[PDB]
Amino acid sequence: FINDRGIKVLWEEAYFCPCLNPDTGHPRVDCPRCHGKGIAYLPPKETIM
Amino acid sequence: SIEKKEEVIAHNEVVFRSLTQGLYVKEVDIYSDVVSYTKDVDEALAMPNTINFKNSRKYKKLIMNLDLEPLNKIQKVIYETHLEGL
Amino acid sequence: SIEKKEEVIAHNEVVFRSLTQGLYVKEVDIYSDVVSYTKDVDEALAMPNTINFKNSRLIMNLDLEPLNKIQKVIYETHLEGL
Amino acid sequence: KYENHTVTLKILMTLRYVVSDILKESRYQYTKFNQPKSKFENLPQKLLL
Amino acid sequence: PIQDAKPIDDIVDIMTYLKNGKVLRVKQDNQGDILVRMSPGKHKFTEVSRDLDKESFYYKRHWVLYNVSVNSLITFDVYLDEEYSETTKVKYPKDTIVEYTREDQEKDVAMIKEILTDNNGNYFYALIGETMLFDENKLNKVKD
Amino acid sequence: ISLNPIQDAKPIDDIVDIMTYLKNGKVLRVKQDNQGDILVRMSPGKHKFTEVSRDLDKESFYYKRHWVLYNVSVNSLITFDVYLDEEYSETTKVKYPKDTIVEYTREDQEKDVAMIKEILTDNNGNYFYALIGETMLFDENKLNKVKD
Amino acid sequence: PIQDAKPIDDIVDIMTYLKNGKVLRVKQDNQGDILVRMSPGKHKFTEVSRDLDKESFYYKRHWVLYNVSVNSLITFDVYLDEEYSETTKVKYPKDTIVEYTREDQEKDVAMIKEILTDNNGNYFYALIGETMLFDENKLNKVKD
Ligand SMILES: [Zn+2]
Repeated sequence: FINDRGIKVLWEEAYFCPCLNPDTGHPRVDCPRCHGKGIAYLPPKETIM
Repeated sequence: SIEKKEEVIAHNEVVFRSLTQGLYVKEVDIYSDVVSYTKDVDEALAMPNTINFKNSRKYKKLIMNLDLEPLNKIQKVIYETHLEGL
Repeated sequence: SIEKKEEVIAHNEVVFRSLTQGLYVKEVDIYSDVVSYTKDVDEALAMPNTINFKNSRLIMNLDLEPLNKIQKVIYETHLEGL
Repeated sequence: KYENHTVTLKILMTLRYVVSDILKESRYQYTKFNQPKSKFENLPQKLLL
Repeated sequence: PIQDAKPIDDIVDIMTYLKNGKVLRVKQDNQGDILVRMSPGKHKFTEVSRDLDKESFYYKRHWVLYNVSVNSLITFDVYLDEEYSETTKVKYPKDTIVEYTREDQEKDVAMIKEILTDNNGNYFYALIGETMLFDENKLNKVKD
Repeated sequence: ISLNPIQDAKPIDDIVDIMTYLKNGKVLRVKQDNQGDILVRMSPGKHKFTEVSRDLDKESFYYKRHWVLYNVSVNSLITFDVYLDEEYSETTKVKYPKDTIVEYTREDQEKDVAMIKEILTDNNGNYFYALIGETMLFDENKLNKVKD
Repeated sequence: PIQDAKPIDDIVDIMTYLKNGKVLRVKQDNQGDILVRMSPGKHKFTEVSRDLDKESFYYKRHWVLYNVSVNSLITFDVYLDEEYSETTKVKYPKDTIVEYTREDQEKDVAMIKEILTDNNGNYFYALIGETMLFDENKLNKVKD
């Protein structure tokens, strides 16, 4: 039923990037893992939703 | 020996001259017909003609007038660098 | 045509260029010997081209081509007929 | 004749709307029945004007 | 005589001129005149502009896409823009309905198709379904 | 022992010829990417306008094609490949049409690339392909089409 | 000649190299090149890295898990990363479609498979389904 009604979508989990500055507790402006956002992401997974 | 040349436009407006009188317009009435004339480019009536102001409406009845000769006035500054050896 | 024109000379100065690299002088040491070079013609280290300055110190370095530099800025207006 | 007068009118004008927000934007369906292959189609949006 | 109008008859010619890229001018009934064009570059598509006046240092034509229909082209009058004359200064234009008295002093309605003039500006009209000329005074405009 | 060559339907590329056929009144057939495959005709008689129909078949005595007015667009003709009805037909829906470039297996166990230049079918319906650089004809199962 | 490419044919060898732990380099179509690896330690699982450049004091490769499919490995080109040369400077790479004239001055399409060069940099190409060499000028790139 879920596969029948859903739409194909890519799913990637989230995790805090190591680039977070230990003292201010806030991230670097530009690094490959996260492009300014304070959160990184894992490799995509395919799913229907 | 000219080394670098740059050209810059300060102003770009339209000035109207009367073919017969040879004067420039300075003022117009409610109907946009001429109220006054002046023989001075610096004091003449002007329509802005930078890129954003093209295709205006305020002076349609003026432009169509055959006695008037529109003129495109442009003011420029150019910078020329030189080298003259030792 | 031209309705009004005037030419004014903003600056007259002497600029230093290396004879080997061809790079102009950007920064110098305590005795005006070069420490940095730059390719820029205009950012190059420059000094007024006046006789008094010469007597007040070209003098210092050998890989040195002391060049003169002049700037012309021109104000002009046109009435382009139809 | 009406140089110095107050004129009052009743008028009819054509109806006009602009989009302020989009509500229930995208609705989807993988239509497959009686098709050579699966197809994606966008169902009606709802607009708040 | 005056040659202010040079209407195109065949749409094939219109398309040929469009392939050449020359701008067109298409008339409308109780509506603004329009210009039409073929886009340059890789993708070829029809463009339109509501700007009629000539390109100038103070006036630049604005072009946009549109899904023009051949039905308008095949029906409405079409001209080369640069060759078009804005107006022909006569009392009754062509295709204008007038009432005239025939040769036997009997009155009939007609529409006008002619452009003739002397060198002073005196104009004459020849009516559809008629041969001889009719003056500005003889003809009478037929009210809608 | 085979049927004569069968021709592919040539898409008309230039607008001028398409209008010329349309002015003469010869029927066109347009494929729309989104909606459908349609016929286009300019109306008979003096009342001239463009007409569209979806009755995609030869005008049989028992199959009357029906027309309705539509404001066909120039851009529609340009972007969408168009055919003449007299050619586009079920008579040939060949998998690899003429001028198609394919990869074919050679006798030396090497896969070379060649273009189809002639097409004919045997009485059993198998399509024989003539390829550039080759003399004999080739079979559909032997071939491979490389896309992109 | 030049040996810039040493493609692996058998996946069994690829797995064997993976068991040895050497990094791989897998090509993609209209997409970024990727590196693949087997994880060390107790648990053995495939890892990937989007970092192509060599490990350095200023550059460290980033590895993460992934459920790689054998279908990509068996189909796509694979190389040992350290042995790979970034490019071979020729006009038409291998497996590039070109149009050439055959010996009887008849024109045919072909794809390229050869790498030969003198010591000056002059390159020659041998076409699939062909034997003799073809120059950079003789071949013509076939547009998509
Ligand atoms: Zn980060």
